Amino acid sequence: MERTFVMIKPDGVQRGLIGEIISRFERKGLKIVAMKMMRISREMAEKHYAEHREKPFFSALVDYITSGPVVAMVLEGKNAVEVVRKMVGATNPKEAAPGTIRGDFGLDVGKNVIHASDSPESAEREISLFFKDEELVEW
Amino acid sequence: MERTFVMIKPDGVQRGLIGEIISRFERKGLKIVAMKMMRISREMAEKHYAEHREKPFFSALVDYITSGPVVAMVLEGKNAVEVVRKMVGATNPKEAAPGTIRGDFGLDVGKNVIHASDSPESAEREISLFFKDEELVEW
Amino acid sequence: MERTFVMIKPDGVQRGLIGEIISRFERKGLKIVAMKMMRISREMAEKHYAEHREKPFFSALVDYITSGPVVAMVLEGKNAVEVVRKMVGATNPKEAAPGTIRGDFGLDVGKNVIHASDSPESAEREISLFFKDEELVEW
Amino acid sequence: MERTFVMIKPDGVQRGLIGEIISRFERKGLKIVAMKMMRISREMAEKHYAEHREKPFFSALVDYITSGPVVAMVLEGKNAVEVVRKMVGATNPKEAAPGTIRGDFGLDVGKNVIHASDSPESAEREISLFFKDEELVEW
Amino acid sequence: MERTFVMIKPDGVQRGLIGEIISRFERKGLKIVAMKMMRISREMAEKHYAEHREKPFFSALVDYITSGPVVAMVLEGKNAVEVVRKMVGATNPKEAAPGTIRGDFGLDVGKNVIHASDSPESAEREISLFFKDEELVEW
Amino acid sequence: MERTFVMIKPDGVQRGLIGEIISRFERKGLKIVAMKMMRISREMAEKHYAEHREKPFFSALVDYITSGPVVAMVLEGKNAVEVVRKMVGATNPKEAAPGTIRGDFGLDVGKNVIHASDSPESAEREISLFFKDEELVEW
Repeated sequence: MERTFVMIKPDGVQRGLIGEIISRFERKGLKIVAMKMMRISREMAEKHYAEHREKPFFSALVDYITSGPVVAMVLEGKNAVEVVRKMVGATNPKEAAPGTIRGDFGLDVGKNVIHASDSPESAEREISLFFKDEELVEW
Repeated sequence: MERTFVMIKPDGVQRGLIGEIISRFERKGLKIVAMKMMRISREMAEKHYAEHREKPFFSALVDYITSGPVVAMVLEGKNAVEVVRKMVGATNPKEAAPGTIRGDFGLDVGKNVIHASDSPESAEREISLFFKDEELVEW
Repeated sequence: MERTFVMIKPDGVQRGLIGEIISRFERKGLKIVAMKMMRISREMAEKHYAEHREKPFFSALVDYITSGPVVAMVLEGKNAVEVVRKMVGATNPKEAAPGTIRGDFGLDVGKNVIHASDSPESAEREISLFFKDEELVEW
Repeated sequence: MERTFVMIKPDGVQRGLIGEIISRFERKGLKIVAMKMMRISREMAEKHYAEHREKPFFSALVDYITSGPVVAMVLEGKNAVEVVRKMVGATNPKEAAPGTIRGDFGLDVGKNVIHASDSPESAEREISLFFKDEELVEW
Repeated sequence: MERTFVMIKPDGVQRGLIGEIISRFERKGLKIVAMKMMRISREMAEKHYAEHREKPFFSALVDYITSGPVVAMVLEGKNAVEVVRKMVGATNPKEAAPGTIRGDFGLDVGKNVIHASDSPESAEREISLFFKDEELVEW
Repeated sequence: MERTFVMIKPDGVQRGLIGEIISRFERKGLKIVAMKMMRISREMAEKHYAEHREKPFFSALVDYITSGPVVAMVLEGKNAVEVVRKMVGATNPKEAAPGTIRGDFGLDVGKNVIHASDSPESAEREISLFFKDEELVEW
């Protein structure tokens, strides 16, 4: 079944939003089939955000993303990738609608609480980057 | 700070209670320093419960906890072991006070949603069982 | 399973507490097997409280419960009668523990939001009073 | 005053969402003037969904709608029909905005948690189908 | 940093929504730097709604706004004025999206729960009208 | 009715708990008759705690309460002083029952989120200290 990748970023964790975010996914009827708290290495950060590497905000981005623990997770359901990205809302929380996670919880565009894969191909890449294969459980 | 061990049991996971349980801890000021979803081997359940081997329905206790994915976690905070034990409440959810996780959520002693270490020495044993040291995160 | 009887009183209805009360039961794993909104006739209130006829302010007790629409329901689950009685709490909401429905919501003994059967024999009597057998649903 | 019909469908009930949905209506300032849990007969199901009878999903639709208890209710307020349909969100939960009931709680298009009348004329028909006249209370 | 003015109107207060509304702001990451419950004089009401004074609903508007206590507050954050007005939703709660405050809590256009400055210039004027300068705290 | 005094402490404010605390009071049927955010002078803290002057770490108690903005309020309702004291719970949040504000939220005795008057004579003293009579509102 369709799967997507989510990460609750260091601001989300630091501000005590792990449970609220997870509850929104659960209530939506999505299955968590992998999850863990981790500390992302600078290498893994640069690899993950490779696309932004020539941007003037790149090191600030990697300092933020590596500045404390995150929660990484894999979520399974009908239309998972698309549905979780509507749930999460526009990248810039100032433009994200109320009812979305970024709309209800974010203010800055950089520290925007959470990440969700933007496409099925990004989900495969993102899952493989953050999880060993055995960290995936089935239920 | 003190650390303690918590496990959200297969029933807690299956009933969609992971976020609600976690928000209770976050709202309490507790810090998640390690967390993952996993599937506990019969072998590992048997070790966790080794003191129950010669008691009634030992193999049922192990069935309950190996029957689906659990969320294992480590929580840090002032008085954690005792605070967490009070928040989870009595083993039997009918006797657990309202306001506890087992009072508010649990069905019966077997389907009681969650476990938490009962002593600091239990916590040390239970954390070593479930987590390599590298899966712990300082924040 | 055990069944018990609950009534959300006119104050509970008027103050917009029906969902919150019901979510507490659902989160507890309780099954609603019958439910309706109704307006209790003085005659029927008098029967429900017949054991209070010779006590002080009998007619005030009946006023409280006939003064608006109530939600009547039947809940099924392990230990229901006792679990439900503990979740509703002490008759007097000032003495009801925080975490109970009456502790968290009730104003005074008359305006105490909710009733629940106090014994399995009370439950049987109170269910027969309020519901024909056809309004019960097996799920 | 304006009235509309709502039904929480068997998935909504089975998943323990009755209280959350009712609370959203209460908080919105709408009055519940009738409500009950019922089991919908196959006859009543076919009558209600008559419009879809030549569609290849028709019997699946009626099997689902009759597969467990629902909650039927009548809701009263300024613009009730239109307001409750915005609250409920697009039929296909994948297209329903976050903050709506279907957006926060549904995934499938068939099992989409809840139903609300789509027009004032549909409300009259739907109310008359599901409720006897005496099941309507005023407050 | 950017600041905006909010008032929870007498309907919001009377209906017990102060905490829910404040929590939405807190969760959003906005700072409350002034707040208080007050009773707005008819003079202050007319001054504040001066723009509507030749409208046939003007005295009804001032009777409502002065009919019980309000909560006035000042909120600070990145894009505060714009962000709080998206949060609050369209003036007419019937057109306000679910997830907004007016969308989740209002029905009438006059009694629409809450007010937020519509522009930075309106915020300065509104702050100065309702707060003495010393009622502003910094943190 | 009885009135009592509550203060949300700097930690409660800083941790974003003002709404959650207030909703607990509103859901209980308590009426806020005065409220403001303020910064307490050392002088005024010293008066509030004057009975603690000759006890250990007096100056630490005053540090905790002058270290940021607090929300001061007055609450009115049947049994308010006692009901509010039970809802806040034991001074020490580790001993406070789950379901109380200090049980559910407090870190330790110093960082215990909130204060409430312990007697009607304390309430009268504490209300006069914190509020001129004009800041009280009849509703």
